Amino acid sequence: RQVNFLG
Amino acid sequence: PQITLWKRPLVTIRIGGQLKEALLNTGADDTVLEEMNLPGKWKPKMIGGIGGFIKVRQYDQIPVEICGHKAIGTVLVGPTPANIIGRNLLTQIGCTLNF
Amino acid sequence: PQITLWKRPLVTIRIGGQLKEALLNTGADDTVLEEMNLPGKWKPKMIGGIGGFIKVRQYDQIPVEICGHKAIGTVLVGPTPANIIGRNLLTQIGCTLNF
Repeated sequence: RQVNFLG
Repeated sequence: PQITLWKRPLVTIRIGGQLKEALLNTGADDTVLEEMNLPGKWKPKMIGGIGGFIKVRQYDQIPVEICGHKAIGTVLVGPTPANIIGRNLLTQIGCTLNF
Repeated sequence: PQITLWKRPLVTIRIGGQLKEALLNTGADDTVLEEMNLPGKWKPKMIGGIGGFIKVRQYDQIPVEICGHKAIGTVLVGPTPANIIGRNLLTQIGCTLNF
């Protein structure tokens, strides 16, 4: 499943 | 409140006696925090994003205070590069996107 | 519109005359689309992913229409699980989080 954090 | 997106939408949350800074993340299905002992049983899970997957522990029915709002639900714990509040708890506090 | 979070906040975008579904992602600094060909110069870029940095192509000043709202800005292209609209373009279309 998708936790699309992105720094 | 209304939170604009010029900056990361970071907030301090509370679980029991513990404060964490966490990102309100509409792109995350789930809530994931690092460095958290939590009470009760947990099961291993793997969650994905840009770059691939990490292994986390899934704890259910955990209280999380978010801007004076009381959420209760699943909290994943593992080596996330950012503490994250996902849709599972954002829905409970009545959070929407508006434009 | 107002988009609630019981389901993934997926919307239709138009970019280069193509329609695509994309996720409105407040947890993303930048906009990252799945592999596709885009206009003109691009800079090789690295973005911090899970487990380390991922290679993307950076395209600047690209028009993107999001639910009929116009933005012109940086679009990254690379191995993402989903087309992601990040804060760089959410701010342009006036998107806020509200609760």
